[PDB]
Amino acid sequence: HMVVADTKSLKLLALADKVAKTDANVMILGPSGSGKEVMSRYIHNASPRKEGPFIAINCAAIPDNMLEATLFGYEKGAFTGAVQACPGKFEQAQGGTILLDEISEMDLNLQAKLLRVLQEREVERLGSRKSIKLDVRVLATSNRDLKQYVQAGHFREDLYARLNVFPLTWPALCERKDDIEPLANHLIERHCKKLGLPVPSIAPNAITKLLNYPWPGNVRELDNVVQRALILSENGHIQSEHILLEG
Ligand SMILES: Nc1ncnc2c1ncn2[C@@H]1O[C@H](COP(=O)(O)OP(=O)(O)O)[C@@H](O)[C@H]1O
Repeated sequence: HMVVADTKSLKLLALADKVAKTDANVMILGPSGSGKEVMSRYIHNASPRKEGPFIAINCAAIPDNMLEATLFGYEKGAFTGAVQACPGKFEQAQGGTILLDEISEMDLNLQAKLLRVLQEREVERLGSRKSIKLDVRVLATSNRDLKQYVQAGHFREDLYARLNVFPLTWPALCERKDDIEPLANHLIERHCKKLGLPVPSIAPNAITKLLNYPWPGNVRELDNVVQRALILSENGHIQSEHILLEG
């Protein structure tokens, strides 16, 4: 469930609904921590493939260089370490939506493999010559200007141009300050609901303290400050004294 309130955020959801209805590749830009994922799910849930699978994979957090292996899947013996066969994330997302989180972290070669998938609408596991028909809607995210990243020669221009049909730039928290208060209360609410506690209120002085912080870590920091405040207030009424930022 996504909560927006700023007129700037409302304009983005207005666009999001328009692409959700289609099968177009959506590219969600913006800084780290602005929740450019909870929007992809929104796009999924607003898409005709809502009832379908929703497969997410973070290309910047897959250890032991298993990004390629987990995306396409592999047969037994495709590489040293492949003791078993394994379906790829594209196969798991059949009839639904796949999210390529932080897509700017794919090596140039993996981007070439991804391109063929997008073009031919088919995938083949590592060590398999047999192609698998794919009916999958593609979403992707990046916290870096892909255009200049293409210009830097670290990203394929053709891949960028296939993913930049309908870009959406989810802005920093300080450029959408009207999102801050509803967002804070939502985070308070999800933690009290996670521990069966009644949700407490937040003081006026606390809100102002929250509004006048630039939030360099954006919503992922807001979540921290709130968790911190809930610890300090012992799940009670949050005052301007339980809110510790970085100043
Ligand atoms: N508009 C929003 N509504 C509700 N939750 C949000 C919103 N924006 C960010 N969040 C929260 O911020 C957290 C981080 O979002 P995430 O999509 O992981 O950011 P990023 O992908 O940019 O690192 C999530 O827990 C998410 O619930």
